[PDB]
Amino acid sequence: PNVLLQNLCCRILGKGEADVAQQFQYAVRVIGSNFAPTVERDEFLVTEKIKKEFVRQRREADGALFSELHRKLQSQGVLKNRWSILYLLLSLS
Amino acid sequence: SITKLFGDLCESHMVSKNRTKQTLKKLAYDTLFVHLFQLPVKNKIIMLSFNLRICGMSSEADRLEELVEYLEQSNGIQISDLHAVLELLVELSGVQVFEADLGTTVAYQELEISTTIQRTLQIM
Amino acid sequence: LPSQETCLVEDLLYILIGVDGRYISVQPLVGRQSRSFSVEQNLDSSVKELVNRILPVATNYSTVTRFVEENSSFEYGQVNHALGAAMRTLGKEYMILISQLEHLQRQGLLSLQKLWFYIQPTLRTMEVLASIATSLNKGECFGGATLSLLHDRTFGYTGDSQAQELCLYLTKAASAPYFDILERWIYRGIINDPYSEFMVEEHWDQRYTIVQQQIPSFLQKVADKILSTGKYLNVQAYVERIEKAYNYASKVL
Amino acid sequence: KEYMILISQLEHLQRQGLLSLQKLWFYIQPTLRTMEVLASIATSLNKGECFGGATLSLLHDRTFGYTGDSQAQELCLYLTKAASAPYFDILERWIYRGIINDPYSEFMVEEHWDQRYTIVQQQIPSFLQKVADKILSTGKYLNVQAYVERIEKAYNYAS
Amino acid sequence: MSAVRETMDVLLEISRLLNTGLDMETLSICVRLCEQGINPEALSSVIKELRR
Amino acid sequence: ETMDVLLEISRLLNTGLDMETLSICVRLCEQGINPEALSSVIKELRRASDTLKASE
Amino acid sequence: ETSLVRDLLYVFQGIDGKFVKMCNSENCYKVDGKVAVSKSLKDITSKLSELGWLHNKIKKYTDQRSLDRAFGLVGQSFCAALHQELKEYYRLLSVLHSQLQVESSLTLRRLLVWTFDPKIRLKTLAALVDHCQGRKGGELASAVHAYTKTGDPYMRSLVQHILGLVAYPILNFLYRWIYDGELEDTYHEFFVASDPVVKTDRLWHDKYSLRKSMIPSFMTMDQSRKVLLIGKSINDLENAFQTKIDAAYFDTSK
Amino acid sequence: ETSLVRDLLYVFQGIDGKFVKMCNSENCYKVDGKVAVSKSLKDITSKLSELGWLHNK
Repeated sequence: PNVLLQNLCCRILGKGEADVAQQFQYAVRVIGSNFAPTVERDEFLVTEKIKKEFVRQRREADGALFSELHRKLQSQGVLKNRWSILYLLLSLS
Repeated sequence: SITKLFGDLCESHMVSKNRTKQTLKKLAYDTLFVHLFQLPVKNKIIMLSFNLRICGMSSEADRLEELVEYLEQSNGIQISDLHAVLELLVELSGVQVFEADLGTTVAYQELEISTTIQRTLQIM
Repeated sequence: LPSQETCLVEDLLYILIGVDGRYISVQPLVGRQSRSFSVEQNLDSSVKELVNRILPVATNYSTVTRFVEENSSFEYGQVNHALGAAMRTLGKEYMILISQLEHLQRQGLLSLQKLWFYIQPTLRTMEVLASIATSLNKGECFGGATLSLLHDRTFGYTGDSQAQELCLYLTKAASAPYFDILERWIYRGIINDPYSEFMVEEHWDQRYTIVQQQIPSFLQKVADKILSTGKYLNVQAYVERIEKAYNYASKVL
Repeated sequence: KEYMILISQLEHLQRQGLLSLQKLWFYIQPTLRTMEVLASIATSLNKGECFGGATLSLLHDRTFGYTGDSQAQELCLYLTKAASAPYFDILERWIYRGIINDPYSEFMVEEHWDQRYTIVQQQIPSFLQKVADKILSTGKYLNVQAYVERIEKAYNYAS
Repeated sequence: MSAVRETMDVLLEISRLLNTGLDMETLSICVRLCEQGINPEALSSVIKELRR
Repeated sequence: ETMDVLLEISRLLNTGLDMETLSICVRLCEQGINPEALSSVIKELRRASDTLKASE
Repeated sequence: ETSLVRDLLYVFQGIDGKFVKMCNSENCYKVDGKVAVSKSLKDITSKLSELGWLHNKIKKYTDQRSLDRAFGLVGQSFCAALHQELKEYYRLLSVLHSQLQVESSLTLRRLLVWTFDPKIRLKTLAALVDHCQGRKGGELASAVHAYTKTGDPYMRSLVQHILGLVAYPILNFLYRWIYDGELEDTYHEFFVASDPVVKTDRLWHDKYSLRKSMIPSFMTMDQSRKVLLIGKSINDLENAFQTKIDAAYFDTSK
Repeated sequence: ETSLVRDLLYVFQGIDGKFVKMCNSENCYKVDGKVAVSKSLKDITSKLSELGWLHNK
């Protein structure tokens, strides 16, 4: 936890330590007081939000393509907690 | 003086006798020598404060950060390696809201009554 | 004998909630808010005396809890309301104590003696509030008459540390409504009180003259400071929040 | 207290078949040596008429007399230092600070510069009479094993 | 090890389509936070600030 | 000022320091004794100190 | 056996038990009315109100305590400290009860030794309430200091605690009166009576007359009279409190 | 017995549970059925009745 989140500041900001310190403070505060998910767990709802996003933008081909990509992610059987990963990538589109 | 301050340090943890003061001074010097032979504080402190926050001591995480900031805007009146002092403290670190607090208070007294009894049970 | 104590922990628990017990009967017989508790018969006087010393505890509970529900039921919009809020939050930790000791009664092991120990902390907290509430029924205090009563108790209960805590909290939490009714009187010269939450009597320099019954928690000399604030507005360190109003009074003159 | 817990240690055992006449007498034996010397100590203090330093002077003669037997030696060592830990503190503020008060005549020097520096013989010292003078006169100029060096290093400070 | 490489490739493809502007390094960190049971809502907010 | 302030921080971090000892440690830092060494030194001295107390 | 252990526990916990203590009206031991009678009875009875007299004496003081204050502020502050050491006393009874019922150990000699450390404690706290009929400190303050003047570090600890809490109105009244000359006593929580000689346009005369009659042992007659002079000018440790009032005399002067 | 504990959850949700209840001037009525439980939990469940009467306001 403590290390990974600091790593996040460091790669984005492109600065080492004692440069990212204040930013660290915001990040720590904001992650810690809301640590655990505040939504009911459900892979399907997040997926649907990603495909509607494709349709709304009229990128139909990519919306179908996406469906193939999510099955590939799921199939490998390595990453669990998948909804949160997907969720994040959708919020930042 | 460093040689004196190490004897004040051993003597402070006890607040025959004379022999013991020297035995314990020798240990302080020794550890220092062994240790020699073989990230900024500010960040280390935030990381301790993260660990408080997830445990639901939001008020305390603010308070630890506020105070650490306060010292940095002053320069201390008898401090002068404030980073190292804070650093030493770091290395030595470590409804239903009201029923959680009460439940702990009651459960801690419950633990005590039982430890005195078992101890008396042990002498017999 | 050890088993005869056991249904009297359970019986006692409904008495602390306030409801009717199973061998301890609940009785109003006093015009004050307190309720009398009588234990019925026993065939062992050992348990008779044990039950009796726990009964002065729900006595001091029932004083304060009845008082605040008489205030919400028959409505008040007063500073004595905000006192009744202040006593209500101390009543929150009390009724959750009744549940924690009722949790260990399903994992039963509780004596009447082992159990008394935990009752002894919360006897302190309720005895102080009960003695503020009984003095307010005889007084029939409203407004500033309640604020100064409470000031009288911060003097007397300093030297028992744990009694100071409660009476300080009531005076501060009752002042924080009262001195805000002051700042809204600095900002707009006309106030509406739903009964009386402030001294000023409402119907030249404007007649904002006061009854000699309602004043701050302090004596009259700091009162004098805010009386001349409104005469001029027509033109500790908690009494220097009165000083910032009167300093603003010289500049508006 | 440490006697009576040994009494409880045997009562636990006495609700089983074990202890009989001389089963207990091995518990009675370190304690016998312990209490017989404390009692021959207590006869002489009370009925001797001994209070203040005069008591210390008796306990001092016990350390001498009880070198034979290690268990005997450990008790009067422990009693003679447990009897001095109030009485040393009163002399310490006299030789360190320069304040004394005696309400029961706790130390030898009883006030009343032209205040007196009495060395009394109802509180005769455990230590030499000569080295008690050195206590006395540290306090003279502050008043308006190695426990004798504590006074001498007090004494060089004052004069 | 190999499945862990293949899986990251899938995720990079999920990233390109949505225009996140997360690199191979930024995505891998995000995943790791995500796997420890952090709320994505909070996580997205922090990221936006870090790009400022 | 700084010392009252530090004594609160020490307590929030639950470290094991009282006011008297902290004061001695501060003078050690200013004499250029490494934090890592000084933390080592506190731990060893305490362990021995407590072992001696249980014997008394 | 075990019944007569139960019977003595209640005397510690309160007053009487299964049989009442009183032949006449006095609290000396208890009636012979036990189910088992031996000649070991004569000592289980003398080990049943050995400290029972001394429990109910403090508990009954605390029963009478219920003023919002009147005839001395200090008197009832003393009685609060005694309600706290009562409190601790009850925890040593809850471990007896915990061994004497289902949640040897039913022996009555084990608990004797476990009340025997408390037999030097709660007994001299009963000696201290009979020594303090004072109600303005400096009889109470002169009491708790006088039991650190006799030996025994098991009663030296109990009375050195109290000294700091009898003291707690006396120094809280003090500090305010060095600095401003604030007054917040009606019953007098200090050793100097508050305005006995009404304020008039002064020559720098006494507006306070001191009682030499009650004085702390952490002050004196001449130190009492000094601090009255600090009060005019604005208009634990047992000899180190008299030092720092003289540095208040020195701070108002310069 | 434990059925009675369930029955009150539904007085918050509605006005009515397992037993037929009604609101008059104030308060969801209580039947605790057969005697087999203490005459003193019905008082507990009266404090809780005003919240079913207050829900329906």
